[PDB]
Amino acid sequence: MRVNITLECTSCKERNYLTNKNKRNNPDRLEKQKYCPRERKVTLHRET
Amino acid sequence: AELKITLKRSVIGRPQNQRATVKALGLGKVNSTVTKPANEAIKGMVNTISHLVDVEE
Amino acid sequence: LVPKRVKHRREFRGKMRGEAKGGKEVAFGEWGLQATESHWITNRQIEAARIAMTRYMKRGGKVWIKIFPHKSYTSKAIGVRMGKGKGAPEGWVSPVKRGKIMFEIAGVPEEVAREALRLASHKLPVKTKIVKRE
Amino acid sequence: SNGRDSESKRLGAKSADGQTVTGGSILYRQRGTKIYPGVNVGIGGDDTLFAKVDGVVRFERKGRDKKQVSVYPV
RNA sequence: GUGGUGGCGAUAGCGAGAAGGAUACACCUGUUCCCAUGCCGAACACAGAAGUUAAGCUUCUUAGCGCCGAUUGUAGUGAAGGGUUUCCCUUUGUGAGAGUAGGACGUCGCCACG
RNA sequence: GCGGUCGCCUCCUAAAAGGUAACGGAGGCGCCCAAAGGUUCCCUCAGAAUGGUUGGAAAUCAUUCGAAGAGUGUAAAGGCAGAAGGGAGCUUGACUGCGAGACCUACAAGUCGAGCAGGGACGAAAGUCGGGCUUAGUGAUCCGGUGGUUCCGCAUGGAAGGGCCAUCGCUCAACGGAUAAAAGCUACCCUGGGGAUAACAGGCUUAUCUCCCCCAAGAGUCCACAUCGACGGGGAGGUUUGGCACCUCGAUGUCGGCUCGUCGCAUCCUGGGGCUGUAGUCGGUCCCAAGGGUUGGGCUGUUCGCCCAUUAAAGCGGCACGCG
RNA sequence: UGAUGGAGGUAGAGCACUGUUUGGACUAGGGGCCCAUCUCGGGUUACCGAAUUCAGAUAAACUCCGAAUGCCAUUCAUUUAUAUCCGGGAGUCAGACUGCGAGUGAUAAGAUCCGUAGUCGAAAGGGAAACAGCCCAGACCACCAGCUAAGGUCCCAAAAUA
Ligand SMILES: [K+]
Ligand SMILES: [K+]
Ligand SMILES: [K+]
Ligand SMILES: [K+]
Ligand SMILES: [K+]
Ligand SMILES: [K+]
Ligand SMILES: [K+]
Ligand SMILES: [K+]
Ligand SMILES: [K+]
Ligand SMILES: [K+]
Ligand SMILES: [K+]
Ligand SMILES: [K+]
Ligand SMILES: [K+]
Ligand SMILES: [K+]
Ligand SMILES: [K+]
Ligand SMILES: [K+]
Ligand SMILES: [K+]
Ligand SMILES: [K+]
Ligand SMILES: [K+]
Ligand SMILES: [K+]
Ligand SMILES: [K+]
Ligand SMILES: [Mg+2]
Ligand SMILES: [Mg+2]
Ligand SMILES: [Mg+2]
Ligand SMILES: [Mg+2]
Ligand SMILES: [Mg+2]
Ligand SMILES: [Mg+2]
Ligand SMILES: [Mg+2]
Ligand SMILES: [Mg+2]
Ligand SMILES: [Mg+2]
Ligand SMILES: [Mg+2]
Ligand SMILES: [Mg+2]
Ligand SMILES: [Mg+2]
Ligand SMILES: [Mg+2]
Ligand SMILES: [Mg+2]
Ligand SMILES: [Mg+2]
Ligand SMILES: [Mg+2]
Ligand SMILES: [Mg+2]
Ligand SMILES: [Mg+2]
Ligand SMILES: [Mg+2]
Ligand SMILES: [Mg+2]
Ligand SMILES: [Mg+2]
Ligand SMILES: [Mg+2]
Ligand SMILES: [Mg+2]
Ligand SMILES: [Mg+2]
Ligand SMILES: [Mg+2]
Ligand SMILES: [Mg+2]
Ligand SMILES: [Zn+2]
Repeated sequence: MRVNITLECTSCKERNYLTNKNKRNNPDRLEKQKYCPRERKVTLHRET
Repeated sequence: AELKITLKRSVIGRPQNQRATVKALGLGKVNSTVTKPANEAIKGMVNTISHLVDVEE
Repeated sequence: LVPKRVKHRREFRGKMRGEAKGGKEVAFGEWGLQATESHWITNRQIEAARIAMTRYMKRGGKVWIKIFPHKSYTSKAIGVRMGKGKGAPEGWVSPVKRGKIMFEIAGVPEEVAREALRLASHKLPVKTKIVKRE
Repeated sequence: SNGRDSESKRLGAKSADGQTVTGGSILYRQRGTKIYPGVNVGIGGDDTLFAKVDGVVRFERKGRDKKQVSVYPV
């Protein structure tokens, strides 16, 4: 089951990115180091 | 040197390219005559509509 | 004669123009039947000509059928209006263009060969003539 | 049941050999690299050949059996 | 001459045969070293210079294959016409593919050691 | 009408730019991947022969040949072996703000994009990276949900409620989406139009149909051709079953019968003739021949057809399937 | 219109790929026949025969190749006179046939659907007997003048009993 997901910056809680993932292949919340435009630096974003 | 070209055939029922060639040569009504230089371009136009015109030196 | 397999169930009727591309000379047999006109030839016509030729030859000698009915043609049943897709395949044909050597024969005297080819020609729909090997 | 077909994608050459084009002009639309990008030419994500800089378009042959597009500024 | 390194559509290739290592390149000896194999110092990496042109590589011969390929003719066809018009023919211009005559066992550069 | 179809991608049709229709010929899509993305490094396949425990055509291994005959998540086309294919390490550029200029295009959209800035991944560096070899994997607005926001806040401060930004809720698949919300009968029917469009007749076509031929394997005791003639081939006719939709829908009356006929000949009888597997009487087949003639009933609306009884014969067709 | 340079895979042709395919050679191998059966090893049909090879075909959805044309472009050349853009006003969205290239159809249709050029539509005049779409040719008018196109010249009926 592949679903659209939102990656939110952990630092400022800003829903910066939209992506998608297969729940079965990745049961746990995804986490990626992405650039947060609000904070203007690379931060850890975790699916919401 | 020179080419005296006379239109001996109607342009009705002819391809638009041939009609445009006649117009570019500057011929009008049937039997309309013009004189042009003997350039390669002019001779090419004459060859294109050879079946509609008669050419003299 | 029918192809074992076909890439496409249905096919264009096509167009025949000019001399045949190849096979305009007798290759295997001593004598051959050359088409002087272009026309479709059905597997039925090919078979009829072949049977006539063999029967007159008394199975003495060898016969080659140079042409093969690769193409298929469809049709629509009576009472079927135009449209609703192409018709179901009906028969098989070989587009034969003038100059094609449809049949060849060998291992028989000249008169027997000429008579056998004459019978085959009357079975076929194209005008033909006899051609000897070179 | 037949009767389906996609919209034509207007592929092919969009600039003539010997033509002057502004930088970034699309020169050739293609599926795959039917023609390769040459001098001052880039290839887009969908294989489209575009001019990097202003210049004259030239279609050369890349070796024995491959074509190529270059843009030569004047 | 050899080693690097490039340009030009293989006319630069392939096959076959032959000669050479002066240097050079090579095989070649090892795994202590950085480095490594989903096992193997075979590879890659490193150290070294006993032996050998055997192979690679360079040079040379070879038209067997591959490659290039004129001319002529023809198919097709633009244009103008004709015919008995699913097709065919004439004039004019263009003109292949194929088959061939032949060409070709490469050439044009730069660097270093000789 | 029934069946099929409706949006998007690929090929052929498509006539060597592009585009190009048909209820034309073929297939696919409504996803998938946390790597099957990025980068650095490295690697080259499918098959075949030969040899080899279980092991056999074919599991795994080795040598050789092997230029792609493999693979490329997923259809096809194009492309890729200087890889876009395969393996490993590290990573998240499957980045943010954009964007000269282009392609496509009625609009809405769609596509490509160097380059600039911010801050990064890989790599020594060059440099590559704004997803995947490319091209489908999608849906306008309205309305609503969620998060953010230095925006507004109906006297003022708040609030309520909005705006902006981000994103979610479409088989609105009839896929440019009528409405938040909808199936049928009409022969009780009615109106406005159309010969733009069917049924009758005409027209065109002649596949089918009727008729006539070609070849002659054969049947005919022998013997292709007295007679019949397979497998095939070629025509004529315009009476059949059809195809098209050209006149007529501000009306061209439809079957059968009756009355009246008239014409064609591919002749049912009568007339002339050739051949005969013609002894004779009968015939068979073919040729010429359209002058005349070619029936009365039972059944059925019938045409047709069967039957009864006759006749020299009980012809086949056209004439708006002649003639309201 | 010429010159020059390009993009592209059609006609044609070809078999280098993929399909379809014919004959020959050879045969892996499969077949039934007998011996040998532990069904084991032959010996067979010019038995059938894969793949290979030779020769020969074939293709809208094959291509080692590949035109003529058309197309794009050039501060180019000759001739010519339109092209853009901005705005006011429209009508058109039933087309027809003819020639050529295709599909559908039956290589039928005055059929249907495209591409392409012409004409009709919206075009009178001459020819084709009559005959929108074919051939010749574009009517501003007057003439009891002349020359020609297609097509014609024995009579209807102008012109050759050339
Ligand atoms: K015949
Ligand atoms: K070593
Ligand atoms: K050596
Ligand atoms: K060579
Ligand atoms: K990787
Ligand atoms: K709709
Ligand atoms: K009723
Ligand atoms: K009627
Ligand atoms: K007929
Ligand atoms: K006849
Ligand atoms: K007899
Ligand atoms: K009516
Ligand atoms: K008689
Ligand atoms: K009579
Ligand atoms: K009755
Ligand atoms: K009658
Ligand atoms: K009445
Ligand atoms: K082939
Ligand atoms: K083709
Ligand atoms: K205007
Ligand atoms: K047309
Ligand atoms: Mg397409
Ligand atoms: Mg992409
Ligand atoms: Mg040649
Ligand atoms: Mg074209
Ligand atoms: Mg095209
Ligand atoms: Mg990949
Ligand atoms: Mg207030
Ligand atoms: Mg719609
Ligand atoms: Mg009632
Ligand atoms: Mg009414
Ligand atoms: Mg009316
Ligand atoms: Mg009508
Ligand atoms: Mg009528
Ligand atoms: Mg119509
Ligand atoms: Mg009336
Ligand atoms: Mg008679
Ligand atoms: Mg009647
Ligand atoms: Mg009446
Ligand atoms: Mg062809
Ligand atoms: Mg029509
Ligand atoms: Mg009108
Ligand atoms: Mg007129
Ligand atoms: Mg009128
Ligand atoms: Mg005169
Ligand atoms: Mg007179
Ligand atoms: Mg005379
Ligand atoms: Zn943040």
